[PDB]
Amino acid sequence: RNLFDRVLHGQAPCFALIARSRAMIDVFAGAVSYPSSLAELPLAAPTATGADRQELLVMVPYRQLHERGFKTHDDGAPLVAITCDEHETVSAQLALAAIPDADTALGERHFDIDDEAYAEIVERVITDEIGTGAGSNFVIKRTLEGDLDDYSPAKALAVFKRLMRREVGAYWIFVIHTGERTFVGATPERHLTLHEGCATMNPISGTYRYPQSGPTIDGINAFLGDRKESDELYMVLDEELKMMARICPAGGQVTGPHLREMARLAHTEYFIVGHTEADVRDLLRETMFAPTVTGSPIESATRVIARHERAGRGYYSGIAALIGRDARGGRTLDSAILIRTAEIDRAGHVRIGVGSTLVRHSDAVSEVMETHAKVAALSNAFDPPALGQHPSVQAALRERNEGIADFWFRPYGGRAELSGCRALIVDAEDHFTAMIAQQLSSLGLATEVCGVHDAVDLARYDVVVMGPGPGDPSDAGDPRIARLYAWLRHLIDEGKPFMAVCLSHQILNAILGIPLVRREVPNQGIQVEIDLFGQRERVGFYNTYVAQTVRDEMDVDGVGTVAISRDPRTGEVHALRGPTFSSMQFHAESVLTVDGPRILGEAITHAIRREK
Amino acid sequence: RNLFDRVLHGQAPCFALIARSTGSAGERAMIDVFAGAVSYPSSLAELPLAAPTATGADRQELLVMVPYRQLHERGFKTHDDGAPLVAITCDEHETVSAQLALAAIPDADTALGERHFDIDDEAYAEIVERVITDEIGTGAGSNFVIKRTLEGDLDDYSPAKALAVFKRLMRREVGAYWIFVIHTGERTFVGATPERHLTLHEGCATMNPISGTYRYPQSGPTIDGINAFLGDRKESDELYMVLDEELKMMARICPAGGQVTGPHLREMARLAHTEYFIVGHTEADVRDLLRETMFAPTVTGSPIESATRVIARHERAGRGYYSGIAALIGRDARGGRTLDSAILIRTAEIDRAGHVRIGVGSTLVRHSDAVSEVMETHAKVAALSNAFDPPEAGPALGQHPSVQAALRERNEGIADFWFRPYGGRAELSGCRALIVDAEDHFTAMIAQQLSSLGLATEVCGVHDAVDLARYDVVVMGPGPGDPSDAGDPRIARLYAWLRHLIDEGKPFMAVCLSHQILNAILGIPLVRREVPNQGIQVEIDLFGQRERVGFYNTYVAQTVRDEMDVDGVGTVAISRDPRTGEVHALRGPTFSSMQFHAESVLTVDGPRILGEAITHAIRREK
Ligand SMILES: [Mg+2]
Ligand SMILES: [Mg+2]
Repeated sequence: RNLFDRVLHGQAPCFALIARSRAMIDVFAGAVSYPSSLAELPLAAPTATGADRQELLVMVPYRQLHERGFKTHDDGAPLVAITCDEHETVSAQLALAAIPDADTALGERHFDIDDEAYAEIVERVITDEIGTGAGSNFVIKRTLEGDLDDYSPAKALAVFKRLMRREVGAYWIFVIHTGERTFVGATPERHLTLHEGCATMNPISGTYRYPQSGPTIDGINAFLGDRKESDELYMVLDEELKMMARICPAGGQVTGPHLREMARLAHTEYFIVGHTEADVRDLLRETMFAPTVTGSPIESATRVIARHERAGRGYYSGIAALIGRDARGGRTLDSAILIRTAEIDRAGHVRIGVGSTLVRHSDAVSEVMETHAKVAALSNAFDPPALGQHPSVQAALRERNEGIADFWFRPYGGRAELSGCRALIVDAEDHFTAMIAQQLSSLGLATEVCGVHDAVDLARYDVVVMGPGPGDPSDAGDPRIARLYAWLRHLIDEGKPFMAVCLSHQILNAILGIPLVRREVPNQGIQVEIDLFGQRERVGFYNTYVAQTVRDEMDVDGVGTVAISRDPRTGEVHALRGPTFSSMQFHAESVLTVDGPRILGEAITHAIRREK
Repeated sequence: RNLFDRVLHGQAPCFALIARSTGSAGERAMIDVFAGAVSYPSSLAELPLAAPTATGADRQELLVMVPYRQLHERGFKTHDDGAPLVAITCDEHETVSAQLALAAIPDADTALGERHFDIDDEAYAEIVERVITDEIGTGAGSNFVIKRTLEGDLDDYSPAKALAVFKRLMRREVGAYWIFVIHTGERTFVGATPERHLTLHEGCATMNPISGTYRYPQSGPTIDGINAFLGDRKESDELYMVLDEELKMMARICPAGGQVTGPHLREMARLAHTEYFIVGHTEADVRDLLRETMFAPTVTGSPIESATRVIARHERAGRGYYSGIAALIGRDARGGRTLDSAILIRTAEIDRAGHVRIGVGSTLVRHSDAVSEVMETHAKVAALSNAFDPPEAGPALGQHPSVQAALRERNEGIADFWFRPYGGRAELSGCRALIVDAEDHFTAMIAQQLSSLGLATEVCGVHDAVDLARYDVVVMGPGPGDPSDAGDPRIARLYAWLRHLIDEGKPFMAVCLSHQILNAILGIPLVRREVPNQGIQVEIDLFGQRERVGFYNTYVAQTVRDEMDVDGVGTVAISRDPRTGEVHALRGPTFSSMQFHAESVLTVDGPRILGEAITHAIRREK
């Protein structure tokens, strides 16, 4: 059982998961202590083991600034040091799949200082501090607050998980649990890195708030052309250059700037690199805390912060530092600024600090909106933010079943005059015939299906049904179509009761001397209200060619008088009723036909009229 | 999870991963993982199927891929492209948790090279118009599907790459009936199909006619869009037609016929479909059921036999497995026949070469509009296509040339010094300077720049006690606060320093706060700027020379005078804004001062300007 599994099952009372820079997660565990100063951090003498090794994970709280002679609201937040007794790496994707989900909804979720209040403080800082020469820029914290129910670290694991899957452009994504306090966050900004004497800082400032609909090229350009935003960045550049001038004898060298893209916002940024050989404790002490989260000049910024924030800061604007050794015993520092981070206590009470760099041309409502944008990804990580399930859609779907065939919706189990009658169904290459058989069956007929070329004894049946099919009914050069002409001529001649459907209805019309025409707009898969021998019916059509006539009755040699149901406007024929037969252009069997079985029954009843 | 890891390391040459729909509401997704031997029967009659057996548990026997060509078993015409009936014996079968599996699947470049449709949009539209006019319009039938093929080439193709596409598909696509990758040795299938072909469980047969397509806007689906779609006559007719056609098929395989339920909206990642279900009862042999249901009308047309005729007339190419069936054949715990089958649409066939074929069509009806049907094919292929070539993989907003340019502009016309390599970067050459810090570490930046000019430097605090004989120039630093606030102990102390320097004739350069105090000492008035100059670059006239300099100040000295005589000092020259009287710099007999920060990243040519300040301050020294 690796360390990460032990962390997952609560076997590690003190641990850290840190996703830095397959993406890998660093997994740490060991002993907690709370030393009294940065001087007293438990660091051993130098040793090179032949590989990189982390020694201490340290959380520096805002109050630590006492070590620099600066005033803070002292809230007792300890300097935390966790000895990296164990350290493994696990694949980010694998880890996340192992992490169980959890309800991490924030209860009684609100800011300690609301928008109107925060806006008044912003204005005050601009007028009374920047406007009286206290400095050029300042960051004033406020705190998003909430309560997790049944809090345990597993819930922090769940938030870490969503953060990893949803947030982008972070420098560190992490969850650090010390025993009494849990930190979860996705910070964009390193505090200070140190590798082989090369120190790096990352002054970040300037913020583009993504619209709900997503970032745009126009939005970004307008931001990159905003004087306020540009000045903001140069100011923290300058401030961080002072810091680098202090810890690095030859000073810093700027590179950049870059656009850091995150999930809800984008930032502008520069990098500063320089050389230093100072002790890591000194470097930490002397860089408390980045100007991007305090202000400038720094000592005056702490004064200003104390004047306008009634509460202490906890770890907000503080540092999480990984202190370690390279293969050859050289000092290494990877540290990040504790912003975009939640502090959770044993009770489940969640504090998320957030501020903004206030400048002489800051607009207060924007800075308010900027704080919302900054907490947005973390906040979503706690409380993540259907068309089918919409009542308009549910309604429109239900409408599809109104005014179509009831039969086909009835349970295939439970669904006189004709009961007992034997029918033969002749298939013209369209399995609509199988549907015709089922419906005739439901009327009490016994039924049998065969093909057009098959040789059949026509004494075993009371009524013959001439089925539908593809093609042009005028096409006697199609052997199948010619074959159907033969069948119908034979049925008519013999006086055998029959019902012709669609293609065969058409053929019958030709045989009786009624013209066939092609419809310009075909009637292929359409339900139509028609007068069927004096009764409104709604029926399904699947035809392109149609019989056309001006006559409502026609007298035909070798047959007798045939009644014709037609459209009076167009002359299009829907059905024939002859002395010994009936026919339909439409498909009674179709889902598009209403009361198909009734209609077929009336068709059959009529066809067998001279029998009795 | 050993069958899966073996699949992962090349140790199952023939396998399938199939993510099926079964799973109860509040359960992890699971993936079925199969492996065994490939065979190629000559017919459905001859599928390698054993006599009935029961083990007390469900068991899969065969995974079968039925190609379009197989329609010859029904006497229907087909362009014969040799696509074989493929049967894979389910020798091994395990299930893995989808999330764990997917995490284990390595990513890969699966970009499709030389990506194109074999029949382009204009061409395809002409074929669509033709079918409507010449087929539907001459009584061949009511509706028809005509295939075209999205084509491309995977580089360095191996099945790992197929696993990668399957992975993204699992992550991105929704509303699929099966999401799968099937690898036979010689051919690989990857897809996300929405449509079962036929299921069979305890004699209960089910089909799922789907047709009608709402294409999601690039912006995302809307309620209005859906309603407009659900009210479209073309689309609702389309679905009723395909319903009728599947009812016929069910009437043939089920003695008592089929029973309709629905309709429903199936929501996918890029589109939504309307759908019905039909259920019924049958006891036919699975081979007979597969044979008689070749192939769904939703992907062929109607009437079926005429549809195959129409398809043959308008497609040059054979269909491969497009519109075919992927069938899991098996037994329930007590020996009854089991069938789970899916329609091979929204699927890629990859050959051993890496060449990829994705068949796609649309249901053509009398009121089809040809350009819409073109767009419909794009929407249908869109999820799969994205599984190969994701959108997020494309260039970042940040890499846009307007952004690259605006960032680059931030470095024009500011301090070159701070961008120069740190180690890196006559007349002041020997000179020793003392920098007095007034609570602003701009002093460390002044030190660096002075140093770069050849001065030796030392930084101290305002309250520190020093021997000034050890230095040639003193620099009186900047800091916070109001320069008129002589009741502030720090500010009082700056006044004392400057009085002392002036009185001693000791060369000095005053910066910002100290520049301001020096102005007070010389009798020049101090004011609060209405608009503060805190963090700003400004072009100024500095003793007759245009400079661009960085300001960090709120208060300023003001005067009408360009030069003034001051008692105990001498003649002081003043560089000021001629419009407002704001003082930027002083040049005295023994000193110089600046309101601005020469050392700032906002100042152009800072070191030069410092050098000139220093050069001037020391002008009486020898
Ligand atoms: Mg800002
Ligand atoms: Mg369609």
